[PDB]
Amino acid sequence: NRAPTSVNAQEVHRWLQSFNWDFKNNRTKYATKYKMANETKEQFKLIAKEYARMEAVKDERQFGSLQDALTR
Amino acid sequence: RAPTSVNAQEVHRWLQSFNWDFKNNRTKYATKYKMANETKEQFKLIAKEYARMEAVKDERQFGSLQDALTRLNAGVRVHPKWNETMKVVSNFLEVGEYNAIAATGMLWDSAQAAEQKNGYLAQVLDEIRHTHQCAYVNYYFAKNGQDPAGHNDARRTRTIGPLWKGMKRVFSDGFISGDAVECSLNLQLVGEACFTNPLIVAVTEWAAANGDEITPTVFLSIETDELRHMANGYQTVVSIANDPASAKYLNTDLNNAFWTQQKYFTPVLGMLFEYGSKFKVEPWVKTWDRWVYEDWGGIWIGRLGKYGVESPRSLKDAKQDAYWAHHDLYLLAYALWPTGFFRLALPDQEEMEWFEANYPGWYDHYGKIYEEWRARGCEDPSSGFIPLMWFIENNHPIYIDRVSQVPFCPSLAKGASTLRVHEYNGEMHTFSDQWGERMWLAEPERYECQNIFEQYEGRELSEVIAELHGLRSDGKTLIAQPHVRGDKLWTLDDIKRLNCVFKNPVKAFN
Amino acid sequence: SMLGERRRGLTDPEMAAVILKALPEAPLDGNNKMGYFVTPRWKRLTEYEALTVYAQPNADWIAGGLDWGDWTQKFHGGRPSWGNETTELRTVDWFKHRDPLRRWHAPYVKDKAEEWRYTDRFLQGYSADGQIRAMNPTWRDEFINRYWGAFLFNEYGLFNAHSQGAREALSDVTRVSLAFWGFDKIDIAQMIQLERGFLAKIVPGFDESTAVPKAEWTNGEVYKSARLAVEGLWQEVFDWNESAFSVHAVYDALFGQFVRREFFQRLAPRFGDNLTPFFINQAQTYFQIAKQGVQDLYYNCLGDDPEFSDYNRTVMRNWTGKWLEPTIAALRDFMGLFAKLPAGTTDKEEITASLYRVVDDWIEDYASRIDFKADRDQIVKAVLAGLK
Amino acid sequence: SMLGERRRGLTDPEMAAVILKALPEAPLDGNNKMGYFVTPRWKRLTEYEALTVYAQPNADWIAGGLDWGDWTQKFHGGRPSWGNETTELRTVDWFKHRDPLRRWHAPYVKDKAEEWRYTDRFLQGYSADGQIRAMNPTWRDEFINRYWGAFLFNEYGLFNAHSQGAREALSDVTRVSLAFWGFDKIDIAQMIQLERGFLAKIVPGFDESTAVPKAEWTNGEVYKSARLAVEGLWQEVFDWNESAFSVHAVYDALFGQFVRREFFQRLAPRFGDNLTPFFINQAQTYFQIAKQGVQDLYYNCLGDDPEFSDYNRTVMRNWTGKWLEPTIAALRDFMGLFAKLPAGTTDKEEITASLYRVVDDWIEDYASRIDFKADRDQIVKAVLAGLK
Amino acid sequence: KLGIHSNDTRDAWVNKIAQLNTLEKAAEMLKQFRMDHTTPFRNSYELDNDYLWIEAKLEEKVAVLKARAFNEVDFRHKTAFGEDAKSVLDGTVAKMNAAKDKWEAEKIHIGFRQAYKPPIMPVNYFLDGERQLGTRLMELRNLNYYDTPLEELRKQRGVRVVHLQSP
Ligand SMILES: [Ca+2]
Ligand SMILES: [Ca+2]
Ligand SMILES: [Ca+2]
Ligand SMILES: [Fe+3]
Ligand SMILES: [Fe+3]
Ligand SMILES: [Xe]
Ligand SMILES: [Xe]
Ligand SMILES: [Xe]
Ligand SMILES: [Xe]
Ligand SMILES: [Xe]
Repeated sequence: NRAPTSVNAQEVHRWLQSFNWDFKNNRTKYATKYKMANETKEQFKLIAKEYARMEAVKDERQFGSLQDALTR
Repeated sequence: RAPTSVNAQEVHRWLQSFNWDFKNNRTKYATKYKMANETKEQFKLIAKEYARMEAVKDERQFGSLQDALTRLNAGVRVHPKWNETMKVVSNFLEVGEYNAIAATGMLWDSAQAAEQKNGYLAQVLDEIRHTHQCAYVNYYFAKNGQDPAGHNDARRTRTIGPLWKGMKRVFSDGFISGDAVECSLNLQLVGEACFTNPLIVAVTEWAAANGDEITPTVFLSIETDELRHMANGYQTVVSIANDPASAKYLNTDLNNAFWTQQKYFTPVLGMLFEYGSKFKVEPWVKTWDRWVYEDWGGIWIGRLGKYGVESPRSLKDAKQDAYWAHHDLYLLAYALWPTGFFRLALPDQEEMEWFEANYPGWYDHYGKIYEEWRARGCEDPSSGFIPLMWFIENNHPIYIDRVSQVPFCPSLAKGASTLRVHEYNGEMHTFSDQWGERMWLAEPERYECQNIFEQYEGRELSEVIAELHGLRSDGKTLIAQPHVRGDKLWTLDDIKRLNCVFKNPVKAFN
Repeated sequence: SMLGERRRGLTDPEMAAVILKALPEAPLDGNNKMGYFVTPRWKRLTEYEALTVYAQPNADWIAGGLDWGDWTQKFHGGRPSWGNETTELRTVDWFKHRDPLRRWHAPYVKDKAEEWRYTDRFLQGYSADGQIRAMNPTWRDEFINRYWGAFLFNEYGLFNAHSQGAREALSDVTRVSLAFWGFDKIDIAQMIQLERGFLAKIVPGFDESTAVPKAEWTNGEVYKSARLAVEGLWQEVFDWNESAFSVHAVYDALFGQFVRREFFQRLAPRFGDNLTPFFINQAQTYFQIAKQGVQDLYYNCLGDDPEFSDYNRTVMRNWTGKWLEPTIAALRDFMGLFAKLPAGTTDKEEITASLYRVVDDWIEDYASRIDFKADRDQIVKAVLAGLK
Repeated sequence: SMLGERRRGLTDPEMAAVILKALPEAPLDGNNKMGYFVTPRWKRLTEYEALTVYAQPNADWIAGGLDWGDWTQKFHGGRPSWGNETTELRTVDWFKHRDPLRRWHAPYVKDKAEEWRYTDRFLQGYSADGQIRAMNPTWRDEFINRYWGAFLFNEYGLFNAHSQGAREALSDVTRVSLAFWGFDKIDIAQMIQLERGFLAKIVPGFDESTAVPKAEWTNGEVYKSARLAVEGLWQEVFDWNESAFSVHAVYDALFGQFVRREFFQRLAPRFGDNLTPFFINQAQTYFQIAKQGVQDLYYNCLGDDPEFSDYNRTVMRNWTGKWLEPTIAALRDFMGLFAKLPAGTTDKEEITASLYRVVDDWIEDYASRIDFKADRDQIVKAVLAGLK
Repeated sequence: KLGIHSNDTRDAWVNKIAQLNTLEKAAEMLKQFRMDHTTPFRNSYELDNDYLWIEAKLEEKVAVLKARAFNEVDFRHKTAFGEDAKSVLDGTVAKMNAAKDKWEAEKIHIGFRQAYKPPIMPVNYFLDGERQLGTRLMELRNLNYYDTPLEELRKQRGVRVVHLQSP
């Protein structure tokens, strides 16, 4: 009942596809010969917060190595 | 409506007033001194800023360890003698960092000025960080090193040998058992100011010369925190400078503190450095002199003069007992090689040339002896010989200082050879210097630690090793070894066949 | 020089050659797991456990130790460095405990650091967005500066109550947890001051001096019983376990939770104050973090110890009743603050359901763990009686 | 194998000796500072500036360019890869801009990362502490689920309005600021849903589906004009500077600020809601961070440009009046929500004063920087008309 | 079998205390054990290698019985014998302040530890005593620490000098 709970990227991403709504002018501003499918899915289910978390972790190792050990 | 915030200094400016006076606001631990309640600290930190400055150091350290260093294969391309040497330096130092936590916890309970309390508290957390840092080195070398055994279980295997007991004395019990102020000196004014601060950096040096880049990555980070702990030691003498009782006890608590610390690091550090490495960095006699006599005894102790702090009275004595101290001990350490949790090596021709050049006369003594042992087969498990037998045959008993726990052999020693033996209500006690004898005579109930011979009396060597898990994963081959080569490693049976049985060397006076 | 004068064995060709030549063909032991001999609490051993368990040199005479022999140096009088004599509690092994959050130094400072940085960023936005304009002047100058500001000394007192524990704890796992609990306590104390310092910066009439909030704490009347309780838990208790247990599973769990979540966390939003809650969210997050440790230690380990289950619960229940009293005296005295509030802030019907929320939570998380027969209806009654 | 088969020049004796043999005595140039030729904005060149300024390969024919010649490949028809033709604004150098917070990629993800993790710890404590108990049911299920939720589609639209700017911005520094302004918006939209997802987990029966919020946005009366404005800001503006300026310096500065700060941030606490304000804090911190970047680009660089200051101010003044009307209309429709609230929640005076707060800040922080003559009483009057 | 951690002799004491089933009985055995095997003034060093571990097992027995015996208030203020813990402490302290020399102070402290070490006396009083007693004992000893030459000090301590060697 009062168990510590939270929400992760995938749970939120679940409803991302519905973030876009229809209106006449909802179209690309760039010239093209093709029509991109309105219901195309993406492979990885990320949200801004989580995207930042996985890239920052990679940054830590990198600069840490560069600034410390490699420099020495 | 401009962007505004608050930093640690703005909050800390009011930290001194978080404390309120009331009937039972006093320390819970025994002491002879009175820490002033308006004592201030040198660094203005609050819990949050502390955490941040420390997390930044961690990012660097761990990033290198997991990425570049692991990619270079740093945990393997190190010299064998050093891989072993780090099993000791890191785990022994770890216990020092661990008790340091309890030590500063006892100090934070002693101070009355909220600022001084906030000073010790910051060290309480730093020492916890150091315990886990030394832990990581052992952890890392076990996972990616040339020989995990030891790095992987030092916490339990270290209890087999005698070099351990002495370490507990300086970096465990010396840090937390006694008048808070006595403990403070053992830990900060002496322990850190005179030994760890210099050592930490020296270790990274020797480590680097021997191919180890792992250790310098961690110990260089640990180093960045020591200046605050030293400031704690300094502020400790300031918070009691005015108490009249100080002029009556301070100096004797410091002398006792100074002797307690050098009595173990003098012979042990030099030993690990010169015999635990291949490529040398600097003769230990030279080093010892700069650290103890010039840097500490001269400069660091000179600044506390206005607070009534005198140079240690046992200083010159320490200097005379020090010259051969570390060479004398390796003989005992190598001769008792089966009781350790690391592999030892004998000096090679280049090293012997190095020693004689740095310590004129070294060869005619230690060199001839090692060569004797080697020809008789101390490295070959089929010889049936271990140096202890040579001490017994030539009648050279090895004692254990009841106070410092340091092993000494007055019969063979080229350095100190004094020995005092006593009997008190049914128990015998052996001593190696005039200072530790006083400590016992004066505080007999403080030093009742059993030595290995007392504990292992009448016991067969191989069984003690077995009982205390002194083996490698295959439960057959020993962790410890008389050489650092890869083949012909000794097993539990190779030891059993020697049929060696520990005896209490003090009973000879019966 | 561009090449430096120091030669490193990892990069110097000559020194590296000697090093490689001395190396064995393969490692000398296949077991490359540091701490492999530690009994894992979960599926497989964790870094938390490996880096921590057994760092403390306890001998077999202190439940669970792996070393042997007496300590090498003791107190004048024979007092041991660490002993069973420092706590009334008994166990099969002091190394059983495990912070459910598995916090060793690195993760602990990483978190408190992220929080510090976000706190900084939040303040720079709040001041830029001029949100201070929406906060009631009275609640500010009066209840935040005086009453909430006084509560910092109560938190500072709990911080100090940990000192001895920081010295007597019989194991590493327990020592680290204790250390982090108290440290988080002093954190909250410095944050309550931080909020006052900030207001001094954006509100021209605000004075950051602790004089007013301290005076209320020292010679006030609302915190009087609360202060006596604090002074007792800190300086009159020498048992490190009676301290950690009483302060976390009784005093702070009841009085503390009420003053933070049922008074300030509940009423500040009604006076247009989202500032004070930003900080209370941290105190509550920390509270909920600590609870998991306290529970594992005193309930999963000691309270339900395969050998001393009864003895411990008896001692704990005893302890519970011992402090449940000065704790109820703290709460009763506190009620005198609702008479200070502007007419219409809150009625007796609310501050009754909140007290039950507090007590009921204290019962399901602490009291029933040691079977301390607590009565919800009597406690609320005893407290309410303080409403002026 | 213990050593591996790959030989690395840094550690391999043979290979390393070769390398050291070819090394020069000392560096062949002592100027070891990448970017040394970039004009510093502050005292010393910064890491932010060094790693960023001039990454865009513009030629001299695009203000501030350091290259020469046409692009190698253009669009069918001849449209350049990047060009002066994609925006009415003119400047002496497109690389002048500097994000006052000097945010390159690394610092940016670090800060959001810290926020993400503290958000998880906060939710875990809020749920474990059971604070949801004091939240009003009507406020939660009607105003948070439907109205706050619907606002996610608004923040989502402003996010998309940046899609063309990411492609057309004429400089690295502006592109990076532009990217980070839009990324902070989608973050907020997702944070709004994250809150609805959370409530679904701790409150049984609370459906997290976006169906209701979306229907409110696409068919309700409250957000009608807001949607119409967002639809046009996103898809009817092909000028990337008009898009960024109008979005951040007019629409989101008036409508956006009002909804987030004068409605939900202000009223939520009055319903025992400390959950929504938690995220709203992030949104305002982000809003205030974007403001500094927006003011530097449009006011400091473009609006005060030594050669086109007057020209640019006429253009931004033009855009302001163009979008101010739809923004006022958006506020008018929104006023209708106050009618939906419980009696005595707020009054015409609080609402009016709160409207003057947003307008005054906008006039002070934006309107006045380009000499736009805004009449505060007249704007507020036009909006109150929507009060039922 | 023989052993450092597990040995016949230690098993002989588990069964020995395993037979205890009375607080008064188990309490007396502890008080004695502490006189016969701990401290420099012990009656014998015959158990030097196992006493520390055996004592704990004994304290274990006394502790549990004292819990099932004493009622709330008592377990908090009484000793396993029935004497008022507070009385004892305050009484031992009065004596410590009433000591002519370090030799006397040292006996008070050491005796106190042998008699009222938990589970006997409540830890709260014991450690408060350990706080007051230690302070005074130290103050007397540490006063002119290096004056008394080693020959003299040996006599004072009353040690039997078995061998002296010094070049
Ligand atoms: Ca000497
Ligand atoms: Ca309408
Ligand atoms: Ca009104
Ligand atoms: Fe340290
Ligand atoms: Fe230190
Ligand atoms: Xe060491
Ligand atoms: Xe060393
Ligand atoms: Xe041995
Ligand atoms: Xe032996
Ligand atoms: Xe630790």
